[PDB]
Amino acid sequence: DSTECSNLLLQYGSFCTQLNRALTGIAVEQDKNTQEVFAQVKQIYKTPPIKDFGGFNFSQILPDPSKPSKRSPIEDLLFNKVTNGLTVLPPLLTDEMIAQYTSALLAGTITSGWTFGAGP
Amino acid sequence: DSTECSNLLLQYGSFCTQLNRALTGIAVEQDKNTQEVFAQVKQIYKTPP
Amino acid sequence: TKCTLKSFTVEKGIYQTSNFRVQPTESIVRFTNLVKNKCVNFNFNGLTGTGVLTESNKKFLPFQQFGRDIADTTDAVRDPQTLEILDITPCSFGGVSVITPGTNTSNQVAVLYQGVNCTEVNVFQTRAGCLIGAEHVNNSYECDIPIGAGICASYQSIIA
Amino acid sequence: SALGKLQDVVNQNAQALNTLVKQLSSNFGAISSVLNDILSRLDPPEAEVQIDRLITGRLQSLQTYVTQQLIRAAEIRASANLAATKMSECVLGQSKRVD
Amino acid sequence: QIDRLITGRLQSLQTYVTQQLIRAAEIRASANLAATKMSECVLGQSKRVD
Amino acid sequence: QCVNLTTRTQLPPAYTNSFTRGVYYPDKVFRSSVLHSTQDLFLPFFSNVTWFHAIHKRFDNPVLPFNDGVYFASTEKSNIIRGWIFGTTLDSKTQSLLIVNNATNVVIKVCEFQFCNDPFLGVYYRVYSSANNCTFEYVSQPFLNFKNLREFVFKNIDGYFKIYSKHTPINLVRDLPQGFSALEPLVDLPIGINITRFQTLLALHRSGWTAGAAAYYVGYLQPRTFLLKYNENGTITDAVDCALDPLSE
Amino acid sequence: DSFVIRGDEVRQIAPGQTGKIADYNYKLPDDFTGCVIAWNSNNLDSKVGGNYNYRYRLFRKSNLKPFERDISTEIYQAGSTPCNGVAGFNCYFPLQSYG
Ligand SMILES: *[C@@H]1O[C@H](CO)[C@@H](O[C@@H]2O[C@H](CO)[C@@H](O)[C@H](O)[C@H]2NC(C)=O)[C@H](O)[C@H]1NC(C)=O
Ligand SMILES: *[C@@H]1O[C@H](CO)[C@@H](O[C@@H]2O[C@H](CO)[C@@H](O)[C@H](O)[C@H]2NC(C)=O)[C@H](O)[C@H]1NC(C)=O
Ligand SMILES: *[C@@H]1O[C@H](CO)[C@@H](O)[C@H](O)[C@H]1NC(C)=O
Ligand SMILES: *[C@@H]1O[C@H](CO)[C@@H](O)[C@H](O)[C@H]1NC(C)=O
Ligand SMILES: *[C@@H]1O[C@H](CO)[C@@H](O)[C@H](O)[C@H]1NC(C)=O
Ligand SMILES: *[C@@H]1O[C@H](CO)[C@@H](O)[C@H](O)[C@H]1NC(C)=O
Ligand SMILES: *[C@@H]1O[C@H](CO)[C@@H](O)[C@H](O)[C@H]1NC(C)=O
Repeated sequence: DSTECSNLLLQYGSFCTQLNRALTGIAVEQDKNTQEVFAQVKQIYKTPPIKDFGGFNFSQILPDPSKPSKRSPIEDLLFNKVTNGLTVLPPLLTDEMIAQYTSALLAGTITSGWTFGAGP
Repeated sequence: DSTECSNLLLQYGSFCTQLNRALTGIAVEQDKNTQEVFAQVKQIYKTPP
Repeated sequence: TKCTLKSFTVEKGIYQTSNFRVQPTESIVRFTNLVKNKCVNFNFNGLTGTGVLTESNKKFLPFQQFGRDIADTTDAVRDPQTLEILDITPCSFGGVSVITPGTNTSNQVAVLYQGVNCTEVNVFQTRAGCLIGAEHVNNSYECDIPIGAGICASYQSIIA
Repeated sequence: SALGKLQDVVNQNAQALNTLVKQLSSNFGAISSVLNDILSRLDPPEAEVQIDRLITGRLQSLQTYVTQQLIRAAEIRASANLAATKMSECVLGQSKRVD
Repeated sequence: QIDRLITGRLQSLQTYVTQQLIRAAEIRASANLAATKMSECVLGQSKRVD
Repeated sequence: QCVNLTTRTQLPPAYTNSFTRGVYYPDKVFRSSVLHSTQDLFLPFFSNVTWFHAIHKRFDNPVLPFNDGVYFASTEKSNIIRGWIFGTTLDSKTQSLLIVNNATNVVIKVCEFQFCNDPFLGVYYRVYSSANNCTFEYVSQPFLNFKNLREFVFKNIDGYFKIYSKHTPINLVRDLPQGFSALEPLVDLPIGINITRFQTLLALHRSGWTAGAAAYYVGYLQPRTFLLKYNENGTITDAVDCALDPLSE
Repeated sequence: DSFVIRGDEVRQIAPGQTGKIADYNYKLPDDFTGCVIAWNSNNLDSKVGGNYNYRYRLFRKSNLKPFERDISTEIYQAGSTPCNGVAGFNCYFPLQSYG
């Protein structure tokens, strides 16, 4: 909050603008990275209520209805196992929506094979 | 080996620790690169005589 | 936004233009009366700063006067007049971002105060911050202007 | 150590933020690391010099932080591009690419 | 005098470390490509053109 | 009044291990559940500390160089140790510091005292002869099988005299117990004087004279780095000496 | 800017100086450009009986701005007691003459 310091800082020009712009580019790049990785389907697919897949069990990777976070047991374990002018911007996609995207991808690859990635 | 220089250098903080950490990261990264490229088999195969 | 971008025409998007500061209201010197729960300039035994002084549940040992976190910033302090512990929360600084469509389309804007609660500044509270000037709707559309934490803004007035 | 790759990224970001905070406690050759102490103990002709030393030290610290953040951002972008490729080729189809 | 020498040498060392980090990123990209070629050309037959 | 004590028994001084004792709080700052690395005058871990006895005929009151700081450990019962002698030349030419604890209070004085060659007190069931120019007087509240363990750290930094102390209830018979106890800061004195030598003050028991059973230890403070652990409640529960062994490094 | 001062006060006609005529008579800015010219005038601006025509501001409440002139002949309050425009105990004229 020192006004004399800011008056002396104005002598150095637009360094602050360059630092803010570089950090802004990194911040939008993170959202673009998440968008490229997880948002590869524009249809939110769901598995059928009856899990008759010819003996194949996907309960550890399908979302758990008992959990409020709607995550898979594997995803729940993964989320549990990872632990002055500064601000942290939130990510554009929340963890619930990333989990929803993974659920849609899992439902597509279970019910439809590789057909959903190439068309209907 | 100048102790006055090091005493003045301590006023600048952890710049030296940052540079050493970056160089150590590069140094372990080179070994990781060689490990990734060449150590793709866990069995040492041998040609017949 | 035109001043920040150095242009008279603004493309559709969100642009961080300014930095919201909670201005200090009073000066509290304790060696005057003590004022709590407000962003004030505190001067405790020669240690000065600006912050919100709230009640603390941290029990200091009797020889200790100030408190520091992991990052060596003073976040707890003892009043010298009355031996009580006060937490020093930093004032609610934030980034002021302007959400607008193209100036070819409209001149309506919305203001996002990042990481600032709406009681400390068409007013909607997001996890990204307080959004003023956008009408929150229950319908879901594709993201046009990203706000954050799953919130997006679009022009149809400005909706979030 | 199964999830060490994500933990390294989290630790590096937290450690960079902590280092950027701890650089404020360094005087960089000035009489004090606190601007208020310099402004209260000295007249503006010499306080200007001490504040200038603090400004150049803190600006160098911030430039160092932004530069290393950009390098880490390039690394994370490469990893994310690889992850998007694996999402397209391993999840959305069957890949003939070995390993 | 030592303050001038320290800031000059620190700037030189920071410049060297930054260039080394950028070159290390380039070499890491080349090594990732080489590992991909080792997996897909040596350990298998690749249908990828060129 | 001065009295020569001529009934002592000659014995070499003893030595023992410091273990992980001598740690004190470097500042007045609360820290919670965090590890803090600090560079200060600290006592080295597992160091060779000089051991002096008071038993009957042993009466150990020599004058020792202060160096950069003094760690005083006391395995004490019945309060024989009462104070300390601080100065440079210990005569009326210079100015000396006196710390005494009599039956009522503790007195801290910075004056030009004439110290005796053998200064002591006495309890029935004599430390100076003159005081010329006083500049600072401070009267305070009393600080105080071997039952009590008294740890003290004395430092002379920027004309400030820091006294750190800790009282510990022990039941060990002879040597220092092995454990961890961080020393709280007790009192900072604005003395602004040069101190290079010190001497312990004991109390006689009269029924000639008899020395009560006490034992004390002198350690020397060296500039080094400690890694201190602060718990949730803010007390130092463990420490690491960064220059002891490569593991702690 | 022309004036007459003492011999020891010529160091105070400079940017960034702390002094008496610097604060209450003539202040130069920190970013001052120009030249200060000083020469001895004992042969002209002095009298054997005492030349009292040159006066300086002994008392003022606050320091001047750069290039600020104060010619107000109002009384100064040097104590807790108000002066009400009248000299007395702790009430002094601000302008005193050089001997
Ligand atoms: C699919 O797999 C799950 C998990 O392995 C099976 O759920 C287990 O069922 C047995 C007996 O039915 C229980 O003893 C376990 O405690 C269950 N484990 C969990 C994690 O719930 C499930 O039976 C399998 N089959 C189907 C059709 O869902
Ligand atoms: C106790 O013993 C000491 C040392 O033997 C005495 O100190 C000496 O006193 C004589 C008396 O004139 C001096 O000439 C010496 O210079 C002193 N020596 C030192 C090293 O200072 C002391 O006087 C004795 N106490 C009494 C009461 O006689
Ligand atoms: C302590 O020092 C004495 C001599 O001063 C020596 O004989 C003894 O072995 C030392 N003890 C240790 C544990 O080093
Ligand atoms: C202890 O010393 C103080 C000052 O030297 C004195 O006032 C007090 O009476 C003494 N008490 C006893 C019991 O000797
Ligand atoms: C110190 O004491 C001596 C003897 O009483 C005296 O002559 C001298 O003036 C004193 N010094 C000061 C500074 O008072
Ligand atoms: C302090 O005393 C010692 C021993 O008498 C001496 O060597 C040193 O120069 C003194 N220091 C000062 C500042 O007087
Ligand atoms: C801290 O204090 C609490 C009392 O509120 C106590 O229950 C707890 O055991 C203490 N913890 C330690 C490590 O001393």
